[PDB]
Amino acid sequence: VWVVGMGIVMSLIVLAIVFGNVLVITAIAKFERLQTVTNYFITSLACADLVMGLAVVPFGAAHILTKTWTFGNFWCEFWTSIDVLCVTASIETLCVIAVDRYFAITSPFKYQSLLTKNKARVIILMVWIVSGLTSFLPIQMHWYRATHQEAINCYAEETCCDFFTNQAYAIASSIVSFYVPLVIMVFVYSRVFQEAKRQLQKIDKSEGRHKALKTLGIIMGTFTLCWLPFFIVNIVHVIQDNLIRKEVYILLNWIGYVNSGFNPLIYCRSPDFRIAFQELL
Amino acid sequence: RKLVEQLKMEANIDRIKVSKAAADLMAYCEAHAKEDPLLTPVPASENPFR
Amino acid sequence: LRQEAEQLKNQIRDARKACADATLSQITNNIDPVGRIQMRTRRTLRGHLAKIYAMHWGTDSRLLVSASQDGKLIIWDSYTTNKVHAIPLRSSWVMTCAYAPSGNYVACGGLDNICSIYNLKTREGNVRVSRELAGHTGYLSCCRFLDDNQIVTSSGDTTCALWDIETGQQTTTFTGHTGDVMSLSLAPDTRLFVSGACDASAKLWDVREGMCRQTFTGHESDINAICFFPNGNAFATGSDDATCRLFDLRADQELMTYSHDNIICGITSVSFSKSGRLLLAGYDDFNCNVWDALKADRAGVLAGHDNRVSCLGVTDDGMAVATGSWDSFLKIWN
Amino acid sequence: QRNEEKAQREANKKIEKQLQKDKQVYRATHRLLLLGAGESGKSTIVKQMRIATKVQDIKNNLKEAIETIVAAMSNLNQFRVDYILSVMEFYEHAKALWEDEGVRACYERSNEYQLIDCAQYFLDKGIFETKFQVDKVNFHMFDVGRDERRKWIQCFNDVTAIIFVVASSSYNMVIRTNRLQEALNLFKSIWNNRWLRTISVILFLNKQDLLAEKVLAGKSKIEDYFPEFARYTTPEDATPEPEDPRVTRAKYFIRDEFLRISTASGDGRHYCYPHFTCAVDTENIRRVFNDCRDIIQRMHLRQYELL
Ligand SMILES: CN[C@@H]1CCc2c(ccc(O)c2O)[C@H]1O
Repeated sequence: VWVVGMGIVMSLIVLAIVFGNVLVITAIAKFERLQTVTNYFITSLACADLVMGLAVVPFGAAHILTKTWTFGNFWCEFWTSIDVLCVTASIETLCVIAVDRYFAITSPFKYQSLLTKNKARVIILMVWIVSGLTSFLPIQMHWYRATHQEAINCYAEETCCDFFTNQAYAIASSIVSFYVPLVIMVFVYSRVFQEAKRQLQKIDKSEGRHKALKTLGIIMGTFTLCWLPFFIVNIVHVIQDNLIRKEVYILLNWIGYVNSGFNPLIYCRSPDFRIAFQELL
Repeated sequence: RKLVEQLKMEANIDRIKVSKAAADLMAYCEAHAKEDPLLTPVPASENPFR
Repeated sequence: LRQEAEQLKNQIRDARKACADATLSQITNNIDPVGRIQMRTRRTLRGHLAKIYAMHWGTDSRLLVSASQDGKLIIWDSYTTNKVHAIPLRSSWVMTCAYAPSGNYVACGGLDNICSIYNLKTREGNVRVSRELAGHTGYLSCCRFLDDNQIVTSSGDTTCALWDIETGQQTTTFTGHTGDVMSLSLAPDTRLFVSGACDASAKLWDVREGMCRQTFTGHESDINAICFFPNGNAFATGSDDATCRLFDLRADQELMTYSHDNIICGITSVSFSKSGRLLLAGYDDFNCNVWDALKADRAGVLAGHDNRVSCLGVTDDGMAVATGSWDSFLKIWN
Repeated sequence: QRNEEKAQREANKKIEKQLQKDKQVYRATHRLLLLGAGESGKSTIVKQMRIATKVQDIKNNLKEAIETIVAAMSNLNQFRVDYILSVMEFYEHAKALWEDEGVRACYERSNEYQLIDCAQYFLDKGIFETKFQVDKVNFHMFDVGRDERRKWIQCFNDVTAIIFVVASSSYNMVIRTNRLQEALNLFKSIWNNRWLRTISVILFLNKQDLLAEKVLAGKSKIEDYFPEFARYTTPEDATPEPEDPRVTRAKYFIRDEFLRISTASGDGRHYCYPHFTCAVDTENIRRVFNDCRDIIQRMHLRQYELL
């Protein structure tokens, strides 16, 4: 009976993520006013989150509930490839949004000339292409698959499939997906918070008669608490194969997945998005 | 001075009954009601836009 | 001194009261209502830089012209969404625009206290200034074209004037209004025109005489637009306060007041339909209402813009109405 | 008939190609509206930021000032005054004027009649657009001025900031409300405007040296015109220069008088940048750039919910 509750919860999570991503994408596309240079990044993020939630979350739920992958090996190959592609695209889109905020805040005059609709499309295409090259290309060509004897049988077997990868690919993939973006956004948001503190100090001095800390804390803590455990265990299992258990791996993978569902709430709190949401419904 | 002259000039002007003006206005509106694409739905083929 | 003027004003008010016999709503109570009117954006026209104030449908109903702070006045073909001409502006500000009945010239006026007339149709397809009008102290509120040679302008110096472009001088000047005039409209017969001003007073002028034949001061706040009934014997104004009013030229007083409890914003432009049944009024509440001229009710709501609408115009053919807002998105609505 | 469609498509393509560069240029530059009051000295700031027939114009301004002095005398060398009153050679006649004790007192008694300050000092002895670039950033400033209705103010909703030039030394003036309190009312009206919902103000307090000159002398008491100054005391924070404490207290009281309405009326997207500008200070150009950078930065902080 415990399986039924978990399946219901997974279905509810998938439905919520799909609904949130669809609402964000529709709000971005329908209204011309909402369409802005910084909102093309939000559109790309919404598309990636919708693709992930529609494709891999239901398939992962089916795999965990049934405990057997009824589809073919090539289909599971494509599923893993699209999963890693969507995850990398989402995290890199958060990093690009952080970079855009840094350019908007640190150098206010340079932001208007630097960021353009053509430039936004170019950078979005570049980030999607680099996510593809980092994730999808090695999966199809079969580089990642485990060299050790363990799980070679299940890679050969069509009934069941679990992620067992070479230690080489795991480090680079995790790095490019999470760790480089983590450092980039941490430095960016540290500088942004420093600028906010400076502005607050100046306005307090001039008037003579914090809020940004909470917003930055949310924007960082949500991402960190959602994803960092999964990528740290990704680093550590290839080192010490006996360190973890499979259930821990799956639980942290799904808690990382949930970030895509939470993210529309975090990144679409602007008044224009609220107006679009209440206009659509 | 100038305002006095202007008001004296505009003081003595003939006035028609408001009922007559309303009747003429509504008669014009009803007479030219048919030839108005906004008042009655425009034919799809006749509409230049769509 | 002023006692005679006050007595004459009181006598004029008493005469207007005596001229009243029955209200317009009482007469029109028998007529059937127009009903719910649904309109949608058949064509949206984008590509403009900044907020706009002005628009004037061409007599051919094909060409449309709009102007913004971008320093460019650009002519738009309504049917095929093509920007036929893009005319840069010497002054960065334009508060009005006009289209010649012949369509040869296009007029633009701005805050630079100088109105400019552009020759849209030239050999080799080059648009250049034909004459720039002489200084009217203050921003040119509105400009219209009686013919290809004469332009009637309004400005912040509380004076309206009609100018001959060949001479470039003031053929006649209409003076005597307290406040800054902000809008005007020319009658279809072109012999008469009225001017809406900031002094809460709208008065009719005679082109040949040069004297204000009648003065209407029904409104309480500054009025921002005025348009003629298609019959030519009545005109309606939009004011800063929510009320809009329709005046009868022969009855000399205010016929009907257009107002609703919910609306509290200002009114920017007022334009009549071809038949005159629907009084299309813009609003500062980011939308516009297609209000019925006779029954004085809301026929339908009409909201398409994020910013406040800034200009309206019903084509002479009557096919559809265009509206311009500050979001630079000038949308034509049928 | 397709040839006309192709021609219109090509024309639209050319127009869009030009309009792309036009939009880039428009977004590159920033707009500032200068709402400097009459006789506030906005010309000095504009000249400082920017940095014969003009001599004839200065002579005409001196003649106008002499006529204003004669009118003030009426509101209270005889043939020379009649020549000038009649004027409404001459140079020598003008030199004869202002030599009498009464005209010198009228110059001293400037409260009755408004006179040009720049011309008066030398006497004893139309929209304007300016383009100035700072740090490779396109700044492009405007002057709109004199209508009480001020309908053109609602037009300026795209400018980055409104420079409000006012002379703090104008407290002593009397007109029918002193010009300083009239400028306070105008600043309040600009601040409490529905259309100016996202507009900041960068005001300058000119004639601060002349303000000190008036404050040192006891001819006009601050409390006589502004009673609240008597109870007012210097705030704990201060920016002293080299100036006597009384001058600093008066200047800070004027700054607080401007700042009170601005701080009370609006929170967020509505900030005030008081600068004490001297007559010959040439750093005002950099101050405007810093204030504009701070305004854009604070607008971006207000966006994204950081605040
Ligand atoms: C088992 N599911 C996959 C396995 C590997 C992987 C994931 C996410 C991001 C990555 O960069 C990865 O390499 C997980 O979603």
